[PDB]
Amino acid sequence: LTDKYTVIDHTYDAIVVGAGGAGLRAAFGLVEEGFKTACITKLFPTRSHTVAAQGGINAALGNMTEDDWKWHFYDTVKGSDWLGDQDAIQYMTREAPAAVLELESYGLPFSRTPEGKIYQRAFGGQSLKFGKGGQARRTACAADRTGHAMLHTLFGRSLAYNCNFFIEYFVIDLIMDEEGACRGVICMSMADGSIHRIRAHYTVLAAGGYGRSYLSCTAAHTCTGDGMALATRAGLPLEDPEFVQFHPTGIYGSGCLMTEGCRGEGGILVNSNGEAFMEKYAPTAKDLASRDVVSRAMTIEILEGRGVGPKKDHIFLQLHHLSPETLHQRLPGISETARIFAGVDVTKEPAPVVPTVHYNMGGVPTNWKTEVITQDKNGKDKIVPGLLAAGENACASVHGANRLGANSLLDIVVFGRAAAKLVKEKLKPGTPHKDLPKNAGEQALARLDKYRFANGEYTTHHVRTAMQETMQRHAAVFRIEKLMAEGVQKLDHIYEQSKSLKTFDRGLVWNTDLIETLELENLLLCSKQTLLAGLLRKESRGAHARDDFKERDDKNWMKHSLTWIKDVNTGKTEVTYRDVINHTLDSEVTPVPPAKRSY
Amino acid sequence: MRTKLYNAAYFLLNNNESFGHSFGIRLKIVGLNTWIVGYAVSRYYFSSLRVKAAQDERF
Amino acid sequence: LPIRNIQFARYHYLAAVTVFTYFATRCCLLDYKKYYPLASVKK
Amino acid sequence: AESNDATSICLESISGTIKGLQKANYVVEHNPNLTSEEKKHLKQFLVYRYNPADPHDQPKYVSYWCDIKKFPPMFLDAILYIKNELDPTLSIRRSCREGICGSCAVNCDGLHTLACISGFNRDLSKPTIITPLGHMFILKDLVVDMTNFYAQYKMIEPYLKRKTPKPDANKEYPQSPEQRALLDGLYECVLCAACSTSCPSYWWHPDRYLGPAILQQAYRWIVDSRDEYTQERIERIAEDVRLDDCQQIGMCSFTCPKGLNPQLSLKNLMDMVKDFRQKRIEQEV
Amino acid sequence: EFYWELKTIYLELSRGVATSNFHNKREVTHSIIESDIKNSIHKYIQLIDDLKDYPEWQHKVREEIGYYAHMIYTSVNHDGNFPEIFKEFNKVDSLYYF
Amino acid sequence: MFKELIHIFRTYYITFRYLKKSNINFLKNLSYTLIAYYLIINFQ
Ligand SMILES: CCCCCCCCCCCCCCCCCC(=O)OC[C@H](COP(=O)([O-])OCC(O)COP(=O)([O-])OC[C@@H](COC(=O)CCCCCCCCCCCCCCCCC)OC(=O)CCCCCCCCCCCCCCCCC)OC(=O)CCCCCCCCCCCCCCCCC
Ligand SMILES: CCCCCCCCCCCCCCCCCC(=O)OC[C@H](COP(=O)([O-])OCC(O)COP(=O)([O-])OC[C@@H](COC(=O)CCCCCCCCCCCCCCCCC)OC(=O)CCCCCCCCCCCCCCCCC)OC(=O)CCCCCCCCCCCCCCCCC
Ligand SMILES: CCCCCCCCCCCCCCCCCC(=O)OC[C@H](COP(=O)([O-])OCC(O)COP(=O)([O-])OC[C@@H](COC(=O)CCCCCCCCCCCCCCCCC)OC(=O)CCCCCCCCCCCCCCCCC)OC(=O)CCCCCCCCCCCCCCCCC
Ligand SMILES: CCCCCCCCCCCCCCCCCC(=O)OC[C@H](COP(=O)([O-])OCC[N+](C)(C)C)OC(=O)CCCCCCCCCCCCCCCCC
Ligand SMILES: *Cc1cc2c(cc1C)nc1c(=O)[nH]c(=O)nc-1n2C[C@H](O)[C@H](O)[C@H](O)COP(=O)(O)OP(=O)(O)OC[C@H]1O[C@@H](n2cnc3c(N)ncnc32)[C@H](O)[C@@H]1O
Ligand SMILES: COC1=C(OC)C(=O)C(C/C=C(\C)CC/C=C(\C)CC/C=C(\C)CC/C=C(\C)CC/C=C(\C)CC/C=C(\C)CC/C=C(\C)CCC=C(C)C)=C(C)C1=O
Ligand SMILES: CCCCCCCCCCCCCCCCCC(=O)OC[C@H](COP(=O)(O)OCCN)OC(=O)CCCCCCCCCCCCCCCCC
Ligand SMILES: CCCCCCCCCCCCCCCCCC(=O)OC[C@H](COP(=O)(O)OCCN)OC(=O)CCCCCCCCCCCCCCCCC
Ligand code: SF4
Ligand code: F3S
Ligand code: FES
Ligand SMILES: [Ca+2]
Ligand SMILES: [Ca+2]
Repeated sequence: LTDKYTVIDHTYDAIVVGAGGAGLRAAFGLVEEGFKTACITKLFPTRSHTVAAQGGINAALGNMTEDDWKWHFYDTVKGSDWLGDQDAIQYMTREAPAAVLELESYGLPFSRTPEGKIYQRAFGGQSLKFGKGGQARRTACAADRTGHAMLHTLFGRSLAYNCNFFIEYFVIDLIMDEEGACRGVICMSMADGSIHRIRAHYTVLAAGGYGRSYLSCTAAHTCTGDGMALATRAGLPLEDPEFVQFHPTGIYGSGCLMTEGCRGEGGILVNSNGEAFMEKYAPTAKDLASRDVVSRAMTIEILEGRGVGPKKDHIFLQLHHLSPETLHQRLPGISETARIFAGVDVTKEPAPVVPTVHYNMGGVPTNWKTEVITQDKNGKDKIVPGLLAAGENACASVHGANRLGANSLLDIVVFGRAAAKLVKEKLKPGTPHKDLPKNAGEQALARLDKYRFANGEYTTHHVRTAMQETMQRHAAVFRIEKLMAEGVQKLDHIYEQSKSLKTFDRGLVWNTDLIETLELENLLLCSKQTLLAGLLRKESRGAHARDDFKERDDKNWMKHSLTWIKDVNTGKTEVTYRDVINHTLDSEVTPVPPAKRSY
Repeated sequence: MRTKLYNAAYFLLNNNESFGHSFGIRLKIVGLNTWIVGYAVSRYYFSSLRVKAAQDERF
Repeated sequence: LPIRNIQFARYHYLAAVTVFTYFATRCCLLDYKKYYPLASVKK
Repeated sequence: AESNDATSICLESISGTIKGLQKANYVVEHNPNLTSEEKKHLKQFLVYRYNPADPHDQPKYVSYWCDIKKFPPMFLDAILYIKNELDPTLSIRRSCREGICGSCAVNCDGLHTLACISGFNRDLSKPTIITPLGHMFILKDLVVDMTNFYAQYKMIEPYLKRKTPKPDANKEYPQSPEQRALLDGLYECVLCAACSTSCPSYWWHPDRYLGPAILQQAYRWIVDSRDEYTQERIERIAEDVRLDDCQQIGMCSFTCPKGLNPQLSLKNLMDMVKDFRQKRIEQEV
Repeated sequence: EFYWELKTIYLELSRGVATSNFHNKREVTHSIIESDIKNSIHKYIQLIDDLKDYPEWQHKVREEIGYYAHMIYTSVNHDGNFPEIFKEFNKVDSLYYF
Repeated sequence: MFKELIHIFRTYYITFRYLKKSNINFLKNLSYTLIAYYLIINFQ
């Protein structure tokens, strides 16, 4: 048996699987609500990917220019390309000003306008007066390191309360009973290999995306989509996995990011000819177009032979036009990063950039109150008891087919607070727990032991590299049916290989090899679902662009694509569809009809 | 329980100018005080010594 | 803030330190028995 | 059944110290089957390895000969190349890859620094030594126990406390660009602990004395104009040797890979503490 | 005085792991100090329980005394009798000191 | 001065950490008394 693993049982009113912005927000919000809450993270909170976020927090404060949150809602809907749920977008947009002001109240250092108000700068895809008011400066940014400051402020507030952090615990699986409810979580202590079965009523499942599924990706090494894989292994569906947003600017050959806000300060994109070409692809907003269209324009310019650098493989991001004072005051961190990872002095030289895998619009589906949902066998969606996805891990549909840009932090904060509010709404602090199922964690320990003592033929790194190369080659900016089918075959072969992995460490204390193997399994699941969902959708919408079907079809494909991986061992993927929401939470804002422009 | 161990930093850090500059002042003061105290102790010790005795003398 | 007779306090502390050091070390009252072999003689 | 073991332990300690001094910097070749001709084209990394979980393991350098023309020029890239290609049991913390998370702080060849944004001596003759942070307990390989660092960080109450209600609740705490730039170069700390592991006062008194980083954070929360617990924070950091133990060595500002100046922040904190002590007497009268 | 009891235990451990300690270096913790740690932590938990009516006093006792309990926790590996010695500490206090 | 000597001994010697501030103060008082006695007696 697997009883040889030490097992310890806890009991909490609520759990938060993750310590990013969403995780910390939800945890200390729950603690405010009066619930005995716990937070589980494999990294010290201040080292989550939220720290690396550079652009600002998008919100409709009327400081730099007259703004109204309805305009922000319209911009979000258009940027989503009419594939995001209207209700969730309305809620997030309406709550954005309060969320940002509360963040400032916590002590988050925001760049200050001369009058003392929070500073804001233009971003890609913003506008006023429902698109006809010109560029909109609504992104409230704390210099060029907004993510770092926001995460540190949230962590400080968390410390202000008692959140019972589980620092550097890796969550293996979700304890679910036969009724489909999430009883709790099963995690491991990387320090000494102890296994903890944390029982709880609600489990806020916010554990980031799977950016590391590709070869070149700005995502941290720890962004392995554990949140999206726990649900998949638990039988829950995954929503909109084919849409992957490529940030237009990313340092070539390194994967590091060039803050989009730089192009908002006055940066330019240049091909080998030495001209700004984005006008031909975005005559209205020029550089500050939606990330998807900018990335497609850059890819086309690359494929047109006008590659800026040696072997014509990237594009020049010019920033020396701006004054050095502006660069040092608004873009210090990115200037240093360019100096390091490129050896290019931003003040007087152009940086090399290429579109890079940035964000995962996919995730565990929810409704808008941050409750996981799943299609009942009839075909109607039902709420999974005791499970509240949040953050990037949750496909609340607030981003639809293309994230607007600088809306991810806003989504994080707003929906973490919303999840805490919902837990307060439904659960009561003084509710006794029922015993965990008979087979609490047999399968979790089984998988852990299987990967721990694996003596297969292929090394974890080899399989991970094969998967990353396959995704990079076949799930790039442009998709085509034959190439995607080849990629699906390759991914099936790689998955077959993964059943015979080899691991070289049989220890438990900080056995990073085992952690990376588990993350490899998670990324394999996510990659299979992503590629199949991309293959099925026969249209060109949002970030999902196909050479065979260049026109989006609102008549047939205006529906989220849910993916199922049942019987993980079999590794066969099915796909169904869930209709989009076209009804706002209220009559305050009329839902935006499907237009035909997308810039 | 196997007690944990660590590698002392000063054994594995490249020598730096800050260490030298600060520990120089600290050692200057240490030397001054140690010299004063040792001189006092030396005077006490030497004055504590007995007087020379005759050759092959008992008591 | 004002300290009455601060200068007197400074000089008293200095004098105390000087006297204590003088008596403890006997810096001024050396021993010259070690120099006798290296000295000339009269008479 | 057990007996007194003072003598055996003493003799073993003395003998082991002598032998270790004789056999300091113990090194084991990862792949002994290397022709000396081949080593001309490969650079040598001496990586510290230690697995306290295994009762039979003891600390040791391991020698890896790698072709530096196969991965980018950074300490983290070399470490990960060794892990993935040669020996995947190596342990190290890494999240951000661009010097932001601060998890990869290690002793990169004699200097504490983030391994992700630090290059290494390209010359193929001089070997490169990678070891964990010095005075931190070693959990496995290049992974140290930074728990005490976080515990100390918690004691400074790093959250904005205000004694005056906001006038309208629909605005933001006013702060002019000067009162914001007062924080510039002071909130960028990533809590890597590279500086504090290089502070001798922190070597000698890890618990009673807060590190340079934590004290810099306290200074950040003090100088911030929006918070109103200035005197309270000053008094809290003025206890025993939480701050008085700093000797202005200045190594903290020299090691900081982010370019911050914790030494200056600590100097300002000392000045403010002195003024607080004096005017607790001068004012209340 | 209870705080100084815990600090005495920690000081013994620190002298054990000191770099200058070339003469009294011990690989494995002996039973006596293990028993002392266990009983000290038991008394500390009982004290925390007895201060349930005084949140400020309870918080101060945690922040002050439990600091050295946490340092003792960090001084040793998680093997041997470690799960049993720190059983009470692992419930709540260990999570606080992370 | 005395304060500095005590500080150095505390920061460098691990064993000296055992002493409380109260014991340090008692040593301070005894040392001051002995210094006063020394100053007075040497002149007698
Ligand atoms: C590692 C192993 C090491 C082993 C070492 C072994 C050493 C054995 C020593 C044996 C005893 C020697 C005694 C010498 C006495 C000298 C005075 C004298 O003649 O007095 C006559 C003496 C009467 O004394 P007194 O006149 O009453 O008072 C004497 C006082 O000293 C007052 O007289 P004064 O007023 O004339 O004083 C002069 C004045 C002069 O002071 C000054 O002005 C100072 C000037 C200094 C100049 C230095 C210049 C150096 C240049 C440096 C350049 C560096 C450049 C770098 C560049 C770098 C690149 C840029 O003050 C001093 O001399 C200062 C002394 C206080 C010392 C303070 C420090 C004490 C602690 C540290 C000790 C050393 C530790 C080393 C550790 C090493 C570890 C590795 O009577 C005799 O005739 C006795 C003669 C001596 C023999 C005594 C025998 C006793 C035997 C006892 C039994 C046990 C013996 C055990 C032996 C063990 C051997 C292994
Ligand atoms: C069982 C009980 C518990 C036992 C515990 C164990 C230990 C024993 C404890 C026993 C309790 C007493 C301990 C002694 C006191 C300790 C004090 C202390 O630690 O204070 C630290 C504390 C350190 O503070 P700080 O912040 O560091 O500042 C110190 C600075 O020095 C700042 O100093 P400052 O600036 O404030 O100055 C202080 C002031 C203090 O002085 C005074 O005001 C006092 C004056 C003397 C009074 C003596 C009264 C004695 C009465 C004795 C009666 C008989 C008793 C018999 C008992 C028998 C048994 C029943 O100095 C002066 O007044 C300076 C006078 C200078 C005169 C210069 C003359 C100039 C002549 C020329 C004139 C101009 C001519 C012009 C010509 C021009 C020609 C052209 O000291 C003070 O602040 C107070 C001042 C120092 C007082 C020292 C007193 C020492 C007394 C020792 C007595 C030993 C008796 C043994 C008897 C044995 C019998 C068997
Ligand atoms: C002639 C007139 C009469 C002279 C004698 C007068 C004696 C008066 C009474 C003295 C009472 C001393 C004991 C009470 C004080 C507190 C002790 C304490 O902390 O207790 C626990 C503490 C033990 O703590 P632990 O937990 O066992 O240790 C682990 C901790 O991590 C350790 O943590 P920690 O930081 O607390 O430990 C540091 C510890 C030091 O303890 C240690 O951890 C190691 C001690 C041994 C070190 C040996 C050297 C190591 C290698 C260094 C390199 C040497 C190179 C030499 C060659 C150079 C060639 C060029 O520091 C101390 O012991 C503090 C006081 C030291 C000065 C006072 C004692 C002076 C004794 C001098 C005579 C010794 C016997 C003769 C030796 C020569 C025979 C030919 O101390 C003791 O129990 C041992 C006491 C010392 C025993 C003697 C060791 C040799 C010391 C030589 C010093 C020489 C200085 C230079 C001037 C000498 C002028 C005479
Ligand atoms: C009459 C007797 C006289 C005997 C004379 C003996 C002289 C002793 C001189 C000792 C010098 C200082 C080092 C020992 C004491 C340290 C005390 C202390 O506080 O340190 C604690 C610290 C160690 O502790 P730590 O670093 O763990 O700090 C404490 C941290 N906590 C609290 C977290 C545990 O410092 C040291 O001990 C440093 C030791 C350095 C050792 C250097 C050895 C150099 C050897 C050179 C040999 C040269 C030979 C040349 C031959 C040539 C031939 C041709
Ligand atoms: C990569 C990136 C993203 C980014 C950005 C720049 C970069 C380089 N700049 C942005 C910007 O300017 N504006 C913006 O709106 N977004 C920007 N982004 C994207 C955005 O920051 C992220 O999408 C979002 O912040 C991520 O939030 P989330 O909290 O969901 O993700 P996370 O911070 O990575 O949190 C994950 C946490 O969960 C823990 N974890 C992970 N796996 C596990 C397992 N298995 N068990 C337990 N815990 C787990 C992680 O340790 C972390 O704490
Ligand atoms: C100031 O703050 C600081 C600290 O405190 C918090 C630190 O801890 C630190 C770090 C601290 C440490 C590493 C401490 C641990 C290490 C230690 C103590 C090692 C150092 C040890 C010592 C200094 C003691 C040993 C040395 C001695 C006894 C010195 C002996 C000297 C001798 C014998 C002199 C030799 C020279 C001569 C005899 C001269 C010969 C030539 C001539 C005479 C010339 C000829 C003359 C004629 C006339 C012809 C720093 C850097 C710091 O800055
Ligand atoms: C830096 C930190 C430390 C600082 C420490 C400071 C200490 C301050 C001490 C203050 C008090 C000073 C007292 C001085 C007493 C000196 C006594 C002495 O040994 O004097 C020398 C004496 C012979 O002197 P005398 O008879 O006068 O003959 C010469 C006359 N022209 O010699 C003799 O008669 C020889 C016999 C007596 C001496 C015996 C010594 C025995 C030592 C045993 C050591 C045991 C431990 C060994 C450890 C190592 C083991 C491997
Ligand atoms: C591992 C090894 C560990 C070893 C540990 C050892 C620890 C030992 C600690 C104790 C020894 C410390 C020695 C310090 C050096 C001696 C200094 C001294 O003589 O002064 C002592 C003290 C003042 O010095 P201090 O308190 O240190 O500094 C105060 C700064 N404001 O002076 C006093 O307070 C004494 C009281 C008198 C002060 C002077 C008073 C004024 C002087 C004039 C008096 C006039 C009296 C009447 C008239 C007489 C003349 C006519
Ligand atoms: S003080 Fe410097 S070295 Fe330490 S965490 Fe902050 S930036 Fe890094
Ligand atoms: S390196 Fe060390 S002691 Fe003080 S000012 Fe700088 S911290
Ligand atoms: S690896 Fe990201 S900061 Fe060190
Ligand atoms: Ca998402
Ligand atoms: Ca203030």
